[PDB]
Amino acid sequence: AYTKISDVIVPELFNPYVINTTTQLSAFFQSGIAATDDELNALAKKAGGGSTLN
Amino acid sequence: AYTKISDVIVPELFNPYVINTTTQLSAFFQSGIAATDDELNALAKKAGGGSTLN
Repeated sequence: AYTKISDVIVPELFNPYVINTTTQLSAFFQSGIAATDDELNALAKKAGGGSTLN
Repeated sequence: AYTKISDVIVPELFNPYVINTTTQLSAFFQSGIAATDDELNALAKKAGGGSTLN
């Protein structure tokens, strides 16, 4: 009697993925530890092959 | 009284002469090598010392 929606095939859909982000915002900065200083930039380049420094 | 490169102490022209003549004269040699690694130079010449690098 009716074309009766119970019959015609019904498609589905999809859409492109999106990137979720798990979040705990991490700062705790600036603080210890911060503040580049010199001899630490002496360890930056060699030396600093283990295990010594002061 | 004299030219006195030691008594008026010219640091040039002396210490290198000492070390070289030391190497030639005393032996051993060889046996034992001459001119080992310079990581030892890092051992005496700073930095990296402390108790003896490998």
